[PDB]
Amino acid sequence: DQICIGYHANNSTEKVDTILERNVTVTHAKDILEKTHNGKLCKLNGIPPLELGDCSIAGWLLGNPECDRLLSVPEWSYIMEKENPRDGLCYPGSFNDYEELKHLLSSVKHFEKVKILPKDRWTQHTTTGGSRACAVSGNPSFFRNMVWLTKKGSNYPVAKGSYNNTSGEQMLIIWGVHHPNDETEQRTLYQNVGTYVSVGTSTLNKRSTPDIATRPKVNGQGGRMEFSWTLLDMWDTINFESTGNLIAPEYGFKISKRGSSGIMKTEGTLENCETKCQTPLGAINTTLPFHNVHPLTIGECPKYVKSEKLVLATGLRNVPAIAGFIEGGWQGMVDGWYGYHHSNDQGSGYAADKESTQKAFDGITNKVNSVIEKMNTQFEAVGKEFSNLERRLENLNKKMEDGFLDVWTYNAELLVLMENERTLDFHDSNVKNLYDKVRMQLRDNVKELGNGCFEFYHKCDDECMNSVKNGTYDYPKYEEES
Amino acid sequence: DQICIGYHANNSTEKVDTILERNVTVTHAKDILEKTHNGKLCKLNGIPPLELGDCSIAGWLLGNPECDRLLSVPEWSYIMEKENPRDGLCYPGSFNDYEELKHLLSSVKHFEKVKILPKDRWTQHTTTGGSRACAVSGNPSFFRNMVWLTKKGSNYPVAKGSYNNTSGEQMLIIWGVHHPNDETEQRTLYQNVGTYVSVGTSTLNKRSTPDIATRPKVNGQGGRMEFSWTLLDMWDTINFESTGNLIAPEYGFKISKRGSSGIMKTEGTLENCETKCQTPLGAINTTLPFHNVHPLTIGECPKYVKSEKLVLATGLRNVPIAGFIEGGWQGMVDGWYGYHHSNDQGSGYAADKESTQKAFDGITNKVNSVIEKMNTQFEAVGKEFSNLERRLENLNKKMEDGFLDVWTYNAELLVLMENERTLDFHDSNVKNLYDKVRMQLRDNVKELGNGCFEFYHKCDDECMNSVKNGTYDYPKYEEES
Amino acid sequence: DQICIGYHANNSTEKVDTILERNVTVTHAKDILEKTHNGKLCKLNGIPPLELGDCSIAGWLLGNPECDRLLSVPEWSYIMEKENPRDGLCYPGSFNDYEELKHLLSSVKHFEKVKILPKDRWTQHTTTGGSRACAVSGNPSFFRNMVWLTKKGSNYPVAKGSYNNTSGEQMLIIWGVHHPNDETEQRTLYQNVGTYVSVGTSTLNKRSTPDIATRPKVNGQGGRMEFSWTLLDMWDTINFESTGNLIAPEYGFKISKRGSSGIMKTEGTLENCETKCQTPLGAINTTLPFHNVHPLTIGECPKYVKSEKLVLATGLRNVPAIAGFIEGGWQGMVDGWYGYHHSNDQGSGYAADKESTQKAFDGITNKVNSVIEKMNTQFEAVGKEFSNLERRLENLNKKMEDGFLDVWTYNAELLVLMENERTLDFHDSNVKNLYDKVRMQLRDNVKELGNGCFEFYHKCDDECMNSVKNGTYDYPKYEEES
Amino acid sequence: QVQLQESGPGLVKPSATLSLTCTLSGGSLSTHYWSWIRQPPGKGLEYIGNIHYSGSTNYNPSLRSRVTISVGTSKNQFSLKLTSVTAADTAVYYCARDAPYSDFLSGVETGWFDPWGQGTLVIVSS
Amino acid sequence: EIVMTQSPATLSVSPGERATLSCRASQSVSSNLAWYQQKPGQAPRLLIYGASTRATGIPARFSGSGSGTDFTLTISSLQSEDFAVYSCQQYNNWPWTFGQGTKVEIK
Ligand SMILES: *[C@@H]1O[C@H](CO[C@@H]2O[C@@H](C)[C@@H](O)[C@@H](O)[C@@H]2O)[C@@H](O[C@@H]2O[C@H](CO)[C@@H](O)[C@H](O)[C@H]2NC(C)=O)[C@H](O)[C@H]1NC(C)=O
Ligand SMILES: *[C@@H]1O[C@H](CO[C@@H]2O[C@@H](C)[C@@H](O)[C@@H](O)[C@@H]2O)[C@@H](O[C@@H]2O[C@H](CO)[C@@H](O)[C@H](O)[C@H]2NC(C)=O)[C@H](O)[C@H]1NC(C)=O
Ligand SMILES: *[C@@H]1O[C@H](CO[C@@H]2O[C@@H](C)[C@@H](O)[C@@H](O)[C@@H]2O)[C@@H](O[C@@H]2O[C@H](CO)[C@@H](O)[C@H](O)[C@H]2NC(C)=O)[C@H](O)[C@H]1NC(C)=O
Ligand SMILES: *[C@@H]1O[C@H](CO)[C@@H](O)[C@H](O)[C@H]1NC(C)=O
Ligand SMILES: *[C@@H]1O[C@H](CO)[C@@H](O)[C@H](O)[C@H]1NC(C)=O
Ligand SMILES: *[C@@H]1O[C@H](CO)[C@@H](O)[C@H](O)[C@H]1NC(C)=O
Ligand SMILES: *[C@@H]1O[C@H](CO)[C@@H](O)[C@H](O)[C@H]1NC(C)=O
Ligand SMILES: *[C@@H]1O[C@H](CO)[C@@H](O)[C@H](O)[C@H]1NC(C)=O
Ligand SMILES: *[C@@H]1O[C@H](CO)[C@@H](O)[C@H](O)[C@H]1NC(C)=O
Ligand SMILES: *[C@@H]1O[C@H](CO)[C@@H](O)[C@H](O)[C@H]1NC(C)=O
Ligand SMILES: *[C@@H]1O[C@H](CO)[C@@H](O)[C@H](O)[C@H]1NC(C)=O
Ligand SMILES: *[C@@H]1O[C@H](CO)[C@@H](O)[C@H](O)[C@H]1NC(C)=O
Ligand SMILES: *[C@@H]1O[C@H](CO)[C@@H](O)[C@H](O)[C@H]1NC(C)=O
Repeated sequence: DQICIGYHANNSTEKVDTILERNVTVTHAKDILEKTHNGKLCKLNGIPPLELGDCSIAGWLLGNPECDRLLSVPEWSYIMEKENPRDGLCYPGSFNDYEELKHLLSSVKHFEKVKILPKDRWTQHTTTGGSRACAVSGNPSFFRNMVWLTKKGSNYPVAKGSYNNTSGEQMLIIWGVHHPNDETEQRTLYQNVGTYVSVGTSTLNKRSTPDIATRPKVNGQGGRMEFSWTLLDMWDTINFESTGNLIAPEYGFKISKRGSSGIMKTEGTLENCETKCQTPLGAINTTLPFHNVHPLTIGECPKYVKSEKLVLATGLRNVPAIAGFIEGGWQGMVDGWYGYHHSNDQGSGYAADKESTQKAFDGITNKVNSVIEKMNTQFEAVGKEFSNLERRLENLNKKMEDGFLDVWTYNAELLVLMENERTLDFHDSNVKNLYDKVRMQLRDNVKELGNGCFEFYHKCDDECMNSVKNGTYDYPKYEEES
Repeated sequence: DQICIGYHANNSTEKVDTILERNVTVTHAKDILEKTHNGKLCKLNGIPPLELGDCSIAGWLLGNPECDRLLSVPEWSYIMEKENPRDGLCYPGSFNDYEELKHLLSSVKHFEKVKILPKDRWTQHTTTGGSRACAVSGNPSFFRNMVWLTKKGSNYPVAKGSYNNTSGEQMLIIWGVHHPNDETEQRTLYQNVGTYVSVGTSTLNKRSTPDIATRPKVNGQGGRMEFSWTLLDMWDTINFESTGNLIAPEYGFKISKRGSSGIMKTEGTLENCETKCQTPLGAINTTLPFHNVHPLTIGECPKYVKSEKLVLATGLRNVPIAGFIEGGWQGMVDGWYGYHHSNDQGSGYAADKESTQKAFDGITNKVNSVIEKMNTQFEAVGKEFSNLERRLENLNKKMEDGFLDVWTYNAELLVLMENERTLDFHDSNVKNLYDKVRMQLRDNVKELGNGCFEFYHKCDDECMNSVKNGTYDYPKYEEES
Repeated sequence: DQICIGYHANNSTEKVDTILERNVTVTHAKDILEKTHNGKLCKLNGIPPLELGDCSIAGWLLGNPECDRLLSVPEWSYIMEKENPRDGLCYPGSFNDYEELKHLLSSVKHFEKVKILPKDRWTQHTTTGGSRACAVSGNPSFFRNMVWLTKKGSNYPVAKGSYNNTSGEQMLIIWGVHHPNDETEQRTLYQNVGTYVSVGTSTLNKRSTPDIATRPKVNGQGGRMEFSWTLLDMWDTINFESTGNLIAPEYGFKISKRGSSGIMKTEGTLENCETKCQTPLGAINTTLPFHNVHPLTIGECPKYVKSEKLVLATGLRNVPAIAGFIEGGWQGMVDGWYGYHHSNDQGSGYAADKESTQKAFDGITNKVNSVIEKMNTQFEAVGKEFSNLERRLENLNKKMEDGFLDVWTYNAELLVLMENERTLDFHDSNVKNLYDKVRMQLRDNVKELGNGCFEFYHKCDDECMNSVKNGTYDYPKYEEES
Repeated sequence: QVQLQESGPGLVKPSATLSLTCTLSGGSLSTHYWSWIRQPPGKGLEYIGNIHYSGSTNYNPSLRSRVTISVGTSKNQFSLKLTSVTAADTAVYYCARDAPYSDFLSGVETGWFDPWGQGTLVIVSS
Repeated sequence: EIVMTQSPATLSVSPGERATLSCRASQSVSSNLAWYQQKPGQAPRLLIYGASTRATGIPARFSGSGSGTDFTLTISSLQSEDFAVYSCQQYNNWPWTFGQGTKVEIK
């Protein structure tokens, strides 16, 4: 008697925006923006972070006596540095090219501490000096990986030593220069005043002299230590020479892994969980192309965007029996998106048009996958350190990141809105196409009712309805009863 | 008798491009690119700029005698620095980390000049030196915020002084070193030759010695003064010590505001107009997402693009007893889509208000999506680089050009893609009325092939004002055929 | 009797991707990604490159004796520097601001070597020094554009000289300082030990003292030469003063062209071909908006993308007689994309609907040109040099370039997929529009057959069908035979 | 501050080894260098040498062949071993702490002794 | 070594009077000289170090100066508690050395 063409509706409250419309309820939707992390600092790729606790990188490498827990450090996946750490240069001072060193340590992971210039090789020098500022259990002490060479007997013979890098890999060497508060200190500790410190390799040629001056006291000391560093290439030799004010390394650091990592600023601790993408706020476990958790993320991560939601429609407008697509609302049809409602002598009921639904389905699936699969995910560390004398460079870096963030956010927002507009138009087109696909086959044997349904002039039984539904209706056989 | 479905046309000459078509005339359009500024340098957010006139930043802060008008400066919204200024380091010299200082002064606005080391504290020294290079009315002079310490009597006692920053905020301190042309000059001014200047704080440890050498004369002098600066953190102390060649600050500068600003390069003056966005060519007053006035703009501004026009169609193609098939209903001024009826009571045009309003709201939302999704933020944009930082300047340029090409390309294609969809949208909407109506009229009408329906049944004003409302009572008209 | 509306199909395997569908086979397509270079290093814009052979920039400008072939270099379009060249600083040393100099030389092209301080002006000095390190045919030698000033007889009078830049353009001046391995060497060569070198201009104020120290030997020598450079602005004067250890320039370099160029790293040679765009792998001759050959390209080039294929559909789905657009496949119609197939008493055959095809054609042409013509092509060199102490900056630069590459690749991939989806949807719409354009005119004088064809009730000959094809069917005259 | 007390036999043979200890009270060795000083009757003081907690030592060049200074494990004691006593070694032996450079720096040479102890007189005889 | 010679062997300076003691080095000791006060029955006490720097716990009546080879110790007004043997120490060489001791006694 009658066959209608219509579409699926359900109880969904999911909403999407489109270019032309806002707050459109749809039957199905896909959220492509990750919003939730787990609140924990996790092992990255199964490898724990280097937890410095209250130590800075300089404190760690020099051997600040309060960083003893870091004297032997296992391979790390990232470094967790507390912002504004306490244990750094206990004996007040400064560290040259510190930001470059922190950057160097990013692509490092494990390194081996190697003794290069054993403390007891320094005969004819006093190697027992220390300071209350670095005291351990009351007793004055010093950086543990460094030797403070001072006068012995009544002399300071030229201090010399060298090291040939036969360790198997490029090595990090740190040394420094003492800068006394006054002349009395300079003479008491080194005998001579007109001193210098000279260090070099096949590429390094650095010579400096102490700057004796009154300075504000820091940690009780009016003096300062200046530290610097180089990388000694494999098979090269580093020479040291001094007539005073030299703080020699005892140890160097052989880089062992040279992998890809970074330094995270965080006050937390390791929670013994695992991730592939770690932000300072917690780990992100997601397969989505975008996230909005935190920009300073270390790992293989989704793009960070400023958006709050990015939701693709995948379904039909959710528009809540004897009418077709014109009115919508077939909540009684749960077989597929597009279909038929037939009524005849044997009975009535809903059926999906499986060919139409599957094609529409595959189309939507491919569209969603294009949006997601075309996004390029790479390992990144993001954060960079700058000194207070590098503000133009720091700002350039910030501007670059803000620039890319606005580009990606804008594109994510419009890609979603433009695609949702096409998705809903696509589905409206597909139901209309069944209406006409069928109308063109039924031709003059039916009456168009104006509501998305066709009335048969001839009697149409369940075998007839099956024939109409899969497109095999035999027009000539039914040119009767009119 | 007859009802037609058609659409609005008018006398518009506005044109748009689409992805498939070029120079398409439309009934309505919106220009989303701002092209006009006012030609003036305006107060920004009600606050005037600092007008340096012919002074450089160094001239201003050191106290070049020709910059007296800048000794006391009220709060400013931006700095107008003339490119290639005249009044700078009158006594020839150089200024270290000058680009970093200019950058620092961007996020500053007002600051207070504070006396830190009063000239008269320098007893046992001569504080009355000067040079013809900085002369005022012939008389030799010097930078007004600086003290040139030279020999007194026959001695140069070690010069010392210090300052504890108890001013209430982080302070800028500038000092320098004199570099003689020769030894005679060094002895005449400082007695000793083996001199040094030492300056420091809890973070600064700077020591240098004069470099005595013959140099080409600049502004008549073969000597040079080297200036440098630091920021003294709140509650820290800066110490100065010298055995000669020290030019001590008398004053330091307390930062007062630390707001968002920038330095503009311009030869103009303040015209006392007001803006929210200022380019070197004039102020921009607009609500549009893009502009093409100038890339070095200070303020909360539209994105700068290289495009010449960005125009969105909002309307229908303007294409001047037939329907949408022929178009041209210039006689219908009620809405975008509508009806034309003719019967025995009368004839005339009417809009389909339901269809027109929905299309209208759609277009409005589309336009707002394009505009509202653009992120507008305050920027200073310009940066200074030294002649030894060419690679960094070039990197900075590349970054800016890169983003500009990305935004221009996207603006151009977003407009073309949207205009193609807009026009397709309107064509779809008028066709949808044709079928919405065809489907309720069904067999009681004849399609004429030109977007009109002829009724078999006589159809009067009440009938026409039923079909137009989507309520044609089909079963009552099944007659007269 | 019958007229059908349908479309073109052919023998084609061109495939495109769309947002909804992958591998649609189309009747026509355009590849907009350039994948092939010619394998050669070409003259750029008709001007040969500067082939340095095994020389470095420092070796070239200083006059390394093994770079004699470069003492009279003609104008170049780009510089070809071998990566890791050998003919560098023969006498071991360092070159300050070397990366800045290499950058400076990018926007230079030709320069003239100008004698500034002739070797024989240095009376009262020995100008015949040299070293086995730079030896030519055994005999000790030195950098040819430099003068090593050493003790004459028993004295080293203060060495002085100057040059006023009256050459006509900004000049590059190189000079250096010798750093002895020990004090014996210092006295043997310069008599005095407490020496300095002082150089200056109206903007340059530099003084430096020798650093005497034991160093690892390089090329047999424990000594080092440190070179530095400045640009002497036109009409300024550079003064030199030394009490020892000065290596004076004999020659300066006058910049002659100052055009845009760059430095390419390559082991190849000039092949005597010509291009407008050159990569290290070969030259690129193309008009397409994107290429995927190499990112370090010098010239006016397409955007580099990470994609493998960017192909726009221009044609119809290629979908291989008595049916219309419903079935498709009119391989017998080669007149245009859209058209008619008619059969009547006089004859039968295919014809294009020229009005419809030309409009669709122009539309597709404009679409393709929009995608290509809106891309901004500018001269670029891309590559930059960084020192080993500038890793944060080198990485910032890399990151910037990678960032832009991901943006352009992503946009290229989606622009192509969105446009291909619209292209095919466009063609389907246009064919249907003929179907309805015709249906609406024929009205009741035809039977719609449901397969994209109409059957006339009235006999319709080869003048009637032409009237239909014209859109001028005179409906009222055919109201008969039904 | 600390007090130092010398202890040991007051009688040594003419061919012998002399051995004296020094005990600290009110403190411990604490990174400082500790010294022994001798005063033969009728003579001025003679410096013998010192020792750091770590075992580093400095001896008067004239007595190197006969002198050992050691600490042990109590961390508040140190001792002097003088070999080949010829009785020219009759003297008052004193222990002392080398003055520290400053409250902040230690473990460095100074050369003046601030805390001294009464001393013990050792007679070498038979 | 550096011989430190004191003179006179004894002073007879009476209570209330200024007492001046001298020390002369065979080699320059710069400013690296200390003075000690020794009494029968007790440990020597440090009075001065660094030629002129007073040791703590020492009254202002004690002062001294000198450089190179020529040094003195001065008691501005001698009290009964100051009758002691005083000595100088050299610490600008190795070994460190001491003078023979100058006794202050009452006339
Ligand atoms: C620094 O050491 C390298 C390496 O020395 C060799 O390998 C060590 C592990 C150890 O076994 C040494 O005894 C070996 O000699 C020196 O480089 C070698 O130099 C010799 C002599 O010219 C040469 O024959 C070898 O092939 C070189 N080996 C390598 C790996 O380069 C280097 O000379 C030493 N540097 C200095 C300043 O002494
Ligand atoms: C530099 O000055 C600060 C501040 O000193 C106080 O505030 C001044 C305005 C004035 O009223 C002074 O007399 C005050 O003492 C010094 O920091 C203070 O140090 C004292 C210990 O001496 C401490 O109790 C206070 O809390 C500190 N105040 C603050 C704000 O931190 C600082 O030590 C001085 N630096 C130098 C080198 O002198
Ligand atoms: C450096 O040389 C310039 C140029 O000198 C002139 O041009 C030369 C090619 C040659 O022909 C000279 O004899 C000429 O005098 C000097 O600049 C000129 O200085 C005079 C003042 O003495 C001035 O009147 C001219 O206008 C200047 N010309 C230009 C082009 O600026 C400059 O002074 C010389 N520098 C030194 C330190 O001597
Ligand atoms: C929506 O329907 C689903 C499945 O039909 C059911 O599980 C769920 O409880 C329903 N929710 C609402 C809000 O109706
Ligand atoms: C869409 O819904 C949100 C609440 O979920 C509301 O805040 C917003 O204003 C709505 N927007 C429109 C255009 O109605
Ligand atoms: C992410 O979540 C899935 C469950 O959806 C879980 O199987 C997987 O282990 C999680 N990943 C990590 C790193 O914990
Ligand atoms: C399609 O429907 C007809 C009628 O029921 C049926 O005979 C046929 O098997 C179905 N599928 C096809 C096309 O084989
Ligand atoms: C169109 O007509 C209006 C009056 O209705 C007039 O104001 C306007 O300027 C005219 N526009 C054009 C382009 O002629
Ligand atoms: C569009 O109009 C502009 C301005 O008159 C003209 O320069 C351009 O060539 C025109 N383009 C086309 C395709 O007609
Ligand atoms: C900017 O334009 C608006 C009208 O759109 C006007 O009301 C406002 O006063 C203008 N502001 C300035 C500074 O010109
Ligand atoms: C396709 O057919 C044309 C003739 O119409 C012929 O020129 C061309 O080579 C053929 N291409 C293929 C792949 O067979
Ligand atoms: C598209 O064709 C290519 C080439 O034959 C093939 O590798 C790819 O898997 C195909 N795509 C899909 C979805 O099958
Ligand atoms: C580039 O290709 C064109 C054909 O499109 C050809 O005529 C020209 O000679 C080619 N140029 C080079 C340098 O290969």
